[PDB]
Amino acid sequence: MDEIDLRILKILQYNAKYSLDEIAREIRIPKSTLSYRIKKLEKDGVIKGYYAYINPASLNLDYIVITSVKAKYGKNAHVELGNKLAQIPGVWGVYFVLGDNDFIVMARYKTREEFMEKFLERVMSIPEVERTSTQVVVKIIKESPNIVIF
Amino acid sequence: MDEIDLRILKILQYNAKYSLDEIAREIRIPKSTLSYRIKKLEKDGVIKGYYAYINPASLNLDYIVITSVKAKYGKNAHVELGNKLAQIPGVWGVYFVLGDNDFIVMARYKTREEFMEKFLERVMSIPEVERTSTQVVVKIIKESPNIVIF
Amino acid sequence: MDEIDLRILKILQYNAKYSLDEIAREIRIPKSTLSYRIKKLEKDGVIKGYYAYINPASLNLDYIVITSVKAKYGKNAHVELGNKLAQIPGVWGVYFVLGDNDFIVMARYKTREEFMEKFLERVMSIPEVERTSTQVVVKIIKESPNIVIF
Amino acid sequence: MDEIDLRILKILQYNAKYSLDEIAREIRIPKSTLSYRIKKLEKDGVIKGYYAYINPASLNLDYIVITSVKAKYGKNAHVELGNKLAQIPGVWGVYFVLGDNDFIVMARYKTREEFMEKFLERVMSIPEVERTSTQVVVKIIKESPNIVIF
Amino acid sequence: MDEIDLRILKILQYNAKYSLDEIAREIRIPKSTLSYRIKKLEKDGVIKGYYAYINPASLNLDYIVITSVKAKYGKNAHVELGNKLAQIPGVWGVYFVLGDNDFIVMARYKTREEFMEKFLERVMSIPEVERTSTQVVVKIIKESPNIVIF
Amino acid sequence: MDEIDLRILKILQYNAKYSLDEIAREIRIPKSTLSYRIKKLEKDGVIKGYYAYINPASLNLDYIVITSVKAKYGKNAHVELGNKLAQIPGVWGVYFVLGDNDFIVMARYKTREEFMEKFLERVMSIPEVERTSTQVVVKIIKESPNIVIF
Amino acid sequence: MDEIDLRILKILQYNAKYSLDEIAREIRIPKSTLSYRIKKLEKDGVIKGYYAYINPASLNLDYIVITSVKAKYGKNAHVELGNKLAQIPGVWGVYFVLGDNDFIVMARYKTREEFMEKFLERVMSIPEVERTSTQVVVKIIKESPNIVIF
Amino acid sequence: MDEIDLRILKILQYNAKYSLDEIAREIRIPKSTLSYRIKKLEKDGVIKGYYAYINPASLNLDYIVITSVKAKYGKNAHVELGNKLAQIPGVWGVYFVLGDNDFIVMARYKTREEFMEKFLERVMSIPEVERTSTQVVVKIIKESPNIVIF
Ligand SMILES: [Mg+2]
Ligand SMILES: [Mg+2]
Ligand SMILES: [Mg+2]
Ligand SMILES: [Mg+2]
Repeated sequence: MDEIDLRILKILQYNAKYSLDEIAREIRIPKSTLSYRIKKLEKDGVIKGYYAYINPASLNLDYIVITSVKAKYGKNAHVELGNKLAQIPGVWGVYFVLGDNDFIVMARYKTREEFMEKFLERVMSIPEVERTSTQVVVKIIKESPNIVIF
Repeated sequence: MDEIDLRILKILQYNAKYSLDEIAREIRIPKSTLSYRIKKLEKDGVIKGYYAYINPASLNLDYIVITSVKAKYGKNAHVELGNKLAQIPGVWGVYFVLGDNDFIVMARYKTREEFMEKFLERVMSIPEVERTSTQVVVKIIKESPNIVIF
Repeated sequence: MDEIDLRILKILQYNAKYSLDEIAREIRIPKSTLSYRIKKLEKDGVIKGYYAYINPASLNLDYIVITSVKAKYGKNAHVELGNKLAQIPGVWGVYFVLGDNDFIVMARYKTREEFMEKFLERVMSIPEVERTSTQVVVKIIKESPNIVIF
Repeated sequence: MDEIDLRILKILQYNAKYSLDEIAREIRIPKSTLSYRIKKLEKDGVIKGYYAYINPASLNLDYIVITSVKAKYGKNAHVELGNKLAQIPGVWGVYFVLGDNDFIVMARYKTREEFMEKFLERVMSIPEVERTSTQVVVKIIKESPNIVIF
Repeated sequence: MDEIDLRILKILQYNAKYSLDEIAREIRIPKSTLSYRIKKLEKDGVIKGYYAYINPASLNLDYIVITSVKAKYGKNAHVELGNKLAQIPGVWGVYFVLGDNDFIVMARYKTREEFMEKFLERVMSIPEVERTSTQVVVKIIKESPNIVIF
Repeated sequence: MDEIDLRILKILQYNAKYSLDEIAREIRIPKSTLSYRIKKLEKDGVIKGYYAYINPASLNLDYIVITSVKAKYGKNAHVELGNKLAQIPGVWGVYFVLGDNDFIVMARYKTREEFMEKFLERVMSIPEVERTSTQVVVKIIKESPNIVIF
Repeated sequence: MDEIDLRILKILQYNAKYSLDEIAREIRIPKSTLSYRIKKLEKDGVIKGYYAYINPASLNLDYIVITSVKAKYGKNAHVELGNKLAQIPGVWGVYFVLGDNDFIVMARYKTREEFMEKFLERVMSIPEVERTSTQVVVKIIKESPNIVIF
Repeated sequence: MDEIDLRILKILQYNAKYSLDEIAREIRIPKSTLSYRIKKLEKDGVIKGYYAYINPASLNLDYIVITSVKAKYGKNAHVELGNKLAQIPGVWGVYFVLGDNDFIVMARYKTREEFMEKFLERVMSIPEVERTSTQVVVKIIKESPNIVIF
């Protein structure tokens, strides 16, 4: 990658539905070259894909939660618990962090009941789980994971 | 929205670079109709945009952090602090949650130094801030916020 | 339900021993109609009953406690523990909450000994229980659960 | 009070709409005597009133919260904060407890927004307030404060 | 007991080696009467004994500790653990408290090693023990348990 | 001090109302010598006094509390707060400890009200105080501070 | 040891590569005497050795961590866990402390991965371990354990 | 640096008082070359110095402490507090960490009093300090910061 690729990516991360023309003109380079670089970035895995950004409100996902999960210590209980958490419906993010030395899970649901049935009830039955602490998101001030180039 | 829109969205949330043909054939409907519904979903704000999914590794974003921030109580200190947190470079997510009754901030940086200079040092100077607790993400088991329809 | 029912309920939640006359006159509607609406609200479950409000002081209930209870994780240990907590004498409220992700139990007793014997000693023997934290209420600034319409 | 009064109260705490006849017959005493004792209990403040028990679901009170509030130390800041908490719409219970040495507040709302606007936003502006921690009740296993005689 | 007994006790709690004469004269009552009341207080268990107040410094008890102990929940594990804690050499106080819902243990030793060997090492082996948290007293501002009448 | 003094002290710490005869005979030494050693221990401050051991139950001291107090940092705020805590009626023990790095206060009262009025309300007004956490002692398994020689 | 030895040690703790001449002249004593005292301090174990002070940056040790570890209670689980922690590569310090009543572990690694593989993953498998909390050192303001004489 | 330098450093980190001969023979290289490489490592700052390893016991440093310090947020209060902590006598280590987002301070003293006077009392007066939590090290299982190459 070079400065050029950065400028292309900075644009694609915001709006991928621009035209080579539009982008070529903005970056000041040959359209065929731009098209080449983009194809390259994809082949190399810099660009992994293109997604439709959907507003969760539209889907009535009003019950947003962030849950911390403490794994019971023991052989591979941490690796196992991670993947189990990742496959739960509504869960879009799973991270193992240092400090609390546990898992942080980001999930979304339409309602409390949906949350209870699909997430909570299920997590409280998993073996490797010691404790969980759920924080109800009452306000999303910002959520733009797509912006990786500031 | 109807069941049809859901099927379209379920696909677009995964891969937006499919062709009307490909999607029309998969959903079993007229291409002109599909094209219409998609245009409608956009006009109505269900679909807010299309982004390029970039792998952060490729950008050397290796210092991933999740920080909780306690706001000092007082007139609008909470609303103010939120927006200040959202404008910090590298910060892609800001949430106000219940339980801890504070803010959860998701950010990414290339290094610790970058993290310190851009995020930490800056946050520790903000007035409305009482305390912060940073959790270093040592492993991302999953991060697919784009998947809103399970 | 309509605005009218709300006005009736707002009154009944405060004092149920008023007379149809008194209420009819206050709401400005036919007594037979009022009587009808009240009967309807009961049949529909809006109004579940009428209780005598007894001052706990009069019964010497001076040991008021609020206890948080952490359930040991495992198949249905949460559902089971809930109901066991609800059947303990003196316990009038049981809630499962998010944040602490546990149970909050409201109870009343005449003395510490009564509290120990009936509540504490009993709770500390239950299997599904991991930890409990009891907060001694030293002052009730307000307790009017009956007021549901503000 | 005597054993007799207890039996009367035990009944009235459950259902106050019984008839003297029904109660007299159950307690095995003269109706005029029963009527006397009840009048006495009221005059003495044992029985403070009669309420209609309304199901909160019927009023769409789905956002149930239990909030702990730490008061900033200083002359009468505790007494003041208590009463301010008690006058907030939706708040039906306020207790000062030992252990956490703070306030526990019980409130009900139709939605998160209502909760934010009426409760949270308001509490975060009060001077005497140091910190608050809100626990979202996701399940009421029991709530019968009216039962004071077990 | 009466006001008179209180005055006698208030004195004895401070200095028990006064003479009936000295006390009689101070309380303004017959020496034989005083002697009677004191004998009575003893027979009734108000006064359980007379002790020599020894300065711990003199015995080189420089390692003062206050330890909180969480008992593992289960049948009588709490009652058992209490008595086991009370019989440990150097331990002079054991209390079960509400809030932390555990045991608070007061002990004294000449050195850290003595503390480790006699107290810590021993407590960490007891079955019913879940966790312990030891606070090293670096300063005794006051310790006059003998003063029960202020 | 020598082994002999230890044996004398071990006895006096339990029961100070023994007679030189009784003690002399038990320790196997001349009564005049014993009397000398005891006088010496007093003059040297090993033995600071003799107290009457009074059972707090007899005085209706049923509200036993152990309170942790965090001092606000600043010039001598710690030294000042200590002495203020020590002069509060009912407070018999004050310790500054490491770990929590605060004060532990032992107090006794007849009732909750007495506790509130005399202790709590007063402590919550002191300037140097940041936070307090009160633990209600529901059971004294042991309290024998007088035993310094095990 | 005497004042003289202290002056010698104060110097050697800073720079051990000085010459007897240089030190003799600074301390104002015969070189043969100095040489004698140093040999003595070594034979007596005051001076245990001489080390090369290596800058960790030079070795790319950028992932510095401080981890607290709670041992599960049980026969010798504490002694065992200590030694297991001490033998982990990268771990240079292990302490058992009072307050948290656990272990504090100081370690260094080149990267997060190295940290995970060598330290974290390994610690999370040890039996006697209950919980761990890792604090990522983002800045070493000072690290001079070699200075024992201030 | 190369593999050779590593072998030299691995040795010097353990014992710096070996002779070029001894080291040359062990590493299998010319003494003049070894001498060159060592001089180079010093000039480049890999090797910053040579210290005498002194046993703290010998100096009666029996009061070992590890203190966490929370800085009050505000312009440069963190940078300032760090350096103030580093200049306190007995303090050999100061680290700013993530998780607790504070400072960890390692210090040594002969006694509790020395600890109080030199460290604690002094730290509790510093402005930028919010809270401190001291952990008394009762056992050093290992302390070999000099070993940077495992
Ligand atoms: Mg996207
Ligand atoms: Mg009622
Ligand atoms: Mg005594
Ligand atoms: Mg060294």
